[PDB]
Amino acid sequence: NLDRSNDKVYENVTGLVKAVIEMSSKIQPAPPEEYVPMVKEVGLALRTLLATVDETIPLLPASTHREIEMAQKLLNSDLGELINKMKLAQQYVMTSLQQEYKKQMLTAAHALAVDAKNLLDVIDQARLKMLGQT
Amino acid sequence: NLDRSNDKVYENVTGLVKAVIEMSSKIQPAPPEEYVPMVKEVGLALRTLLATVDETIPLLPASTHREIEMAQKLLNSDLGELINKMKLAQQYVMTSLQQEYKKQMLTAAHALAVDAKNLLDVIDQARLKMLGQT
Amino acid sequence: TRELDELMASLS
Amino acid sequence: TRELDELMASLS
Repeated sequence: NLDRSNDKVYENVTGLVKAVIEMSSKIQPAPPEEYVPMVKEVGLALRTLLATVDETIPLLPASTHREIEMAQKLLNSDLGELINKMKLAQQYVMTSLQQEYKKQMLTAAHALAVDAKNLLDVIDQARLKMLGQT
Repeated sequence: NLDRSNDKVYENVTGLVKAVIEMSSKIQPAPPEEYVPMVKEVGLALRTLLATVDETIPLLPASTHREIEMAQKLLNSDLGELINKMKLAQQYVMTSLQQEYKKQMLTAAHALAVDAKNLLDVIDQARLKMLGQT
Repeated sequence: TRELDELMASLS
Repeated sequence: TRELDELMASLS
């Protein structure tokens, strides 16, 4: 029934609940079934990054195209490994093997963020070359 | 140096990193020291909710002011208990007691969300009375 | 309250 | 990159 369009009480209660839920999801480890969507999000954000990079390559010196092309390939690879460990981890849910598969998951994810940051670094250095820094 | 104002590569890499970090914070349990800010957020959102409710009471039948006033008092109370268990949990960080104190934390937090939802319910029922539902 | 209940149901 | 490093430092 009720219209919540400018129902601040309803808004502020949704906010308090959301905050209790971020707090609890962060204190707690997630049920393997609840991390497919999370890995899905990671996948999207990477797919978007790679598209953007694809459209930046042409404006940067050819002298650099390959180093960047390699940094891209490695990111796709890391998502490879991360999807792997994720499936293994769903497989062993509730067993004595579940823990070691979360850890190989975090390691794969962490490697992806480190290699994404390295991608920024190669691309900024190519940007600094076209712009002509001393 | 570089201006990131419309640097989409930098934007998309921050996004991929943020997503890896939400995924990892959610798979993993948080270091007791990292949940003060989280409980702080919960506190703010509740303080805002209670302010909004304070400003809605006068427009709803006096016949209901007290039930709502009690639901407010209980929310403040639950934040009471939640801050307690949080401090206890920081206290016992790395000990054999740390776990049981996270659980009493999640229980307190969860009780707060349930009692916040009940606050919406009392207030919607008071709204349905002023508006004149059949 | 259907979206708020997606949330209330998230705490089980 | 100081805000991005608050993040890179969050993964330790």
